[PDB]
Amino acid sequence: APPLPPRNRP
Amino acid sequence: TFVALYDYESRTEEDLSFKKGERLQIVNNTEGDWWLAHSLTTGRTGYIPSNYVAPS
Repeated sequence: APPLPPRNRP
Repeated sequence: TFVALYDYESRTEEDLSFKKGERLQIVNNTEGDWWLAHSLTTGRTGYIPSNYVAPS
């Protein structure tokens, strides 16, 4: 499975 | 409207867990690479990693 993206920033 | 390509287990209280083949609608994809989605399959809502789904 692909690596997860960084969490969203504000 | 999108289809899951992989299973995804929630890693935060805000995430949506889903199975490969689930169909999802995007509620909001304006905040980054995690999209707020609603499962058309299960009725649940939460954030998903956008690289785990494909358009349908």
